[PDB]
Amino acid sequence: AVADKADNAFMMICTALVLFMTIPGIALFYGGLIRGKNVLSMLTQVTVTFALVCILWVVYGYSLASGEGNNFFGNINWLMLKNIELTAVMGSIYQYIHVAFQGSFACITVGLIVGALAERIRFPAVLIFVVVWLTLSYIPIAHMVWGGGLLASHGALDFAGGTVVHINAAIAGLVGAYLIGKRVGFGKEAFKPHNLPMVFTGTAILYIGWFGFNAGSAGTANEIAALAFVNTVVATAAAILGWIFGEWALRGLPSLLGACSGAIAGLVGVTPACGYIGVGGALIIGVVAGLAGLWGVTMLKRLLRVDDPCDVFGVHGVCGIVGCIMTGIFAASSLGGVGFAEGVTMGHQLLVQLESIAITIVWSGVVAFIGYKLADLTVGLRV
Amino acid sequence: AVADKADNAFMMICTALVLFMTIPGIALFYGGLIRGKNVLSMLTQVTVTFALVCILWVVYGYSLASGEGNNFFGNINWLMLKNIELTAVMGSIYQYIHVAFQGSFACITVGLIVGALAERIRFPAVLIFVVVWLTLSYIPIAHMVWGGGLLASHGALDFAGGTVVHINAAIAGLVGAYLIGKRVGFGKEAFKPHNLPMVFTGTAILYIGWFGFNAGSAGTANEIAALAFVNTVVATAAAILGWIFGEWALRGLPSLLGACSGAIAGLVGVTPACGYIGVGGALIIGVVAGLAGLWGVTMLKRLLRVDDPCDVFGVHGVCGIVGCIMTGIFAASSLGGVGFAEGVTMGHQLLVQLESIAITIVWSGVVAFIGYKLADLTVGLRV
Amino acid sequence: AVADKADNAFMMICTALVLFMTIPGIALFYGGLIRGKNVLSMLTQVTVTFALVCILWVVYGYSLASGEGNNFFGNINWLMLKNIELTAVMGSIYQYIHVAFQGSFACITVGLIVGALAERIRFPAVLIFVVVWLTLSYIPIAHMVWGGGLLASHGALDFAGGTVVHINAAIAGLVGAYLIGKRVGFGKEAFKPHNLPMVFTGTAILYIGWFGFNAGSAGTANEIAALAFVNTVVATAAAILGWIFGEWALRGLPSLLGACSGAIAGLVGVTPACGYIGVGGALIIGVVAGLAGLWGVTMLKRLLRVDDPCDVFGVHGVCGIVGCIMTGIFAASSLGGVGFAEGVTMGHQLLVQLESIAITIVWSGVVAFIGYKLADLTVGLRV
Repeated sequence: AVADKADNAFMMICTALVLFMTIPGIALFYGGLIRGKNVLSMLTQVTVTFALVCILWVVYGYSLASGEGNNFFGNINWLMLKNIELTAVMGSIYQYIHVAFQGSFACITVGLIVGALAERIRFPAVLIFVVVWLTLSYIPIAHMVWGGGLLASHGALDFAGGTVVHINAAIAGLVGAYLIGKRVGFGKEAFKPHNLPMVFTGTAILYIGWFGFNAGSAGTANEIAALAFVNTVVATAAAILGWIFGEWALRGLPSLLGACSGAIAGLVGVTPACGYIGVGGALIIGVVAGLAGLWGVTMLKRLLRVDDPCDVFGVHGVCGIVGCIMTGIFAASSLGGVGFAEGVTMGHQLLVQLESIAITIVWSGVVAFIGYKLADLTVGLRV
Repeated sequence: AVADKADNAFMMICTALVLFMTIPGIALFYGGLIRGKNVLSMLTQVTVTFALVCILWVVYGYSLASGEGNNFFGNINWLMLKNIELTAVMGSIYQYIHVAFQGSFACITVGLIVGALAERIRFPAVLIFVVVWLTLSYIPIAHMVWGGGLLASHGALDFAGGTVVHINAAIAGLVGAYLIGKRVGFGKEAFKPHNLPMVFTGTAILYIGWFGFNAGSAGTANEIAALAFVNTVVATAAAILGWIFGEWALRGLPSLLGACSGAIAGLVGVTPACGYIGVGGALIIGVVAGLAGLWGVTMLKRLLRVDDPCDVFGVHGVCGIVGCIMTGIFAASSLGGVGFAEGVTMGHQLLVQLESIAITIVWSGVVAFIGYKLADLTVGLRV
Repeated sequence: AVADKADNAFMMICTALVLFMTIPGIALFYGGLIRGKNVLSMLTQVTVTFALVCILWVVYGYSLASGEGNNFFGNINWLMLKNIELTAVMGSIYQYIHVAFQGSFACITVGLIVGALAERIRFPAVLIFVVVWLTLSYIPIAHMVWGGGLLASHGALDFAGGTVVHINAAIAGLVGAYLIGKRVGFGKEAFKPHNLPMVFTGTAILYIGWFGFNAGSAGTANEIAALAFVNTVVATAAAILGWIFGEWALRGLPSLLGACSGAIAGLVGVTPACGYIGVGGALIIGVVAGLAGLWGVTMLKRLLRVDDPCDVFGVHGVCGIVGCIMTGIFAASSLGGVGFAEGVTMGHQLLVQLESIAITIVWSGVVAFIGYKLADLTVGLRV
């Protein structure tokens, strides 16, 4: 087709915003959650795995994720972007922009995992994990949801990655936390308050970059991007208030960490729904995502019993799940949503949402397990 | 009408930039000005009130600020954005983008106040204040200036919010500082130098986001946005140099805080003028705003006698006032400006500018007072 | 001509991104490399010289850099932007946007120098240096490369400033480090690890802003901007891995500083090549730039023998040189590049690249020397 310069402009900036989410967004976020002694190692691992993902994406990730193929993966006709004319158009933008935008999603997904596990995993081991998990979990899932694969064929609703990014990463991260133990030093049982401003800063950057993430998923600076933008604002705000409210009634006082976690919970929750729901649905998904996130990290604390950066997966996993399910409800026009596909009823959509969640959790869990084992058996996992 | 995708793209990014100003811009700015013990509380309050404002804005703020009504407020036909088709166009962009862009302005305005007072006001009290002040001061004033209200009917020139945002917030903030006392610990009489890099970082983020703030106010990626962009660069630079020069001749040495305050002074000063003046006028308003800001904080120091985050209101108020008045002068074509409205002479424009300033100061001062009293009488103000 | 709003939108945001690179990008970058005692002074100098450059740019920098004239400089027909209608179009955007975009390049270039030397040079002395060097080195070189000057007439390939920005600044910076000594306190021989997160944050911001820097140099949100965007991602990633690999085999372990330096090396390296090469060429230039950068700082360490912010010039200079030369190779279509100009062979292009490098190094070195001497003779250099 023909590229619309406005969309090209919008999508390259949105891509920049998404990249901003990982570098330095996620890094600053986790930087404030981990003990100073491991921050440098974590930043190094986030930076290098980010670089690794960028390369793997252009080499074959894009071709296998977005190339046409079967229900689980594409092809290798676009290795190193071969056979893609610079003027090739995907949707209403130059395919090259589509490559970068999609590549940035792969980056933040990996960032979510590495940023949390970096401190407990050997450097070479994380590299092996990234290669395996990106290649066998992210790419297939990305293809299944956005590459016209399985989940897409079933009509799974996931505007910006509730499954591909959040649930996908949350599971890979939780398995990592399960397989790799971590020694909590004395006095380091709770997140250091003095470092919370960095968590806030990371949260803020993720929030800002998330607009490129959510609105950019419209693929064009149109009314759907506008809707996604507004829902992102509302859902995030709603989740902050919801989490803070739940925390207020649960602890008698709100906390900075709670407010930030709430922001993330709403961002994760609205991710799959932003372009399919109305502002009213965004507010509701936001409040629920915030309360669900609080519930989620509270449960993780019962297991870990200590503040751990991996608590982040509790928010991404739970809110990712909540948002994905809620999308199946609020996508309805009766609720101000965009509507379901042909012959689709809310009941059927919910089931498809559950299937997507189910498949993502299992697929990512298995691939991650394999990834961690391969790393362990080769160079050794735990530091 | 029909939405121009280029403008949609421009305005959603500008909205992201403005949101960036509050989260984390203003938070980092104040974070570096307040004692470490209250930073966490301040960040929490900024985050939650930001969330609160985002919600109140979509629920009724937008409808009452931009809906058509009388000279002080709009209507409630757009509660929760009801009756607004996704494809509805406002100007040359989708109305939904207009909602978010305008909502982000409400957010930074509230951020300016809360970021400075957070450390001295009870959490629940700030929430009550925000609701009251946003609803009764920001919304009406926004409607009066940008919603076709009173000030707009009189031809008040305020491109991006010299009154709606800066003077409005400056007054609400100063009243707060007047009503709510603060105990200055020993050794905490001056801003901690070690924390100045965060003030610089906050300033930098405000500066960058300010381009979306000023240029985005053009409502379109046109020559007016270009002008506003260039004037923002120039006025900011001019104010930095002006403040630094004034500080150099007043103290024998420039300071980081002075350079940052200068940047803000120029940003505030050019805010109402950016799209109506020439680059020459921007440079002049910048130098004057910088010197006026220095004068302003110097006077506040004579009253407070101690470094206080509320000194920020001195810059916003004074430079806001200076910029608003200067707009009435440099908008003239003889001075390279865009020109005055029909039958308008510089003398008449100045008077209208003064009236807008006068009305904003009194309206905001009264509403803020009421807001603080209501909060005090209900849950208690001072921590 | 007629302005394309999409391009106007793209270019104003790209300009914002480039400005973001200096404020706070470069400031945070250097902030983490210099001892806390001089950070405040450095931030102040970066902020003020940034302001100074913004002003000098609008006053005469733009007219002399982009105005039509001879092979070394333009004219003064655009002083203070006089004679430039607001609706004047340059390329496909409003000239005013072109002014700001180009002005932001001048800002980051000066930022690269001041951020590194600030701690060792007197405040008034840096101001004098900036005026002299910006006026006599940056402007002429900018005119020579982008103002249709000498290097442009010879067909020098430099998409975003390998010479104008990086080599230009690297030389001016190295001369400064050569002329101005610095006392290294005991225990301050190596960069403080505790401050590395700020270097990472600065690097991240430079990286994100660099997209506006590289892609924006296309002057339009077209396929060339898309290519530049993708190459920036790839080259940066490749350089991170290359540097990290070289560091791993050279020291047995990667470091955060190495990963960040690698990012910069790739960004600098691809700068002149991004819009002329293929993704394959970007990856190769990236790996080479990363290894070359490591080699470069390693050599500087042999001379300085201590960690010094000026080591940054080693990366910009070397990678700038490497990227400029490599552009002459990978611009070839056989290599997936865009192709050489008329009657141009790779061999001839390489020579022209070398000439541009040669001329830039000498021109900047001489002007900087003069600048530092004038400053020294007038107010004194070293603090």
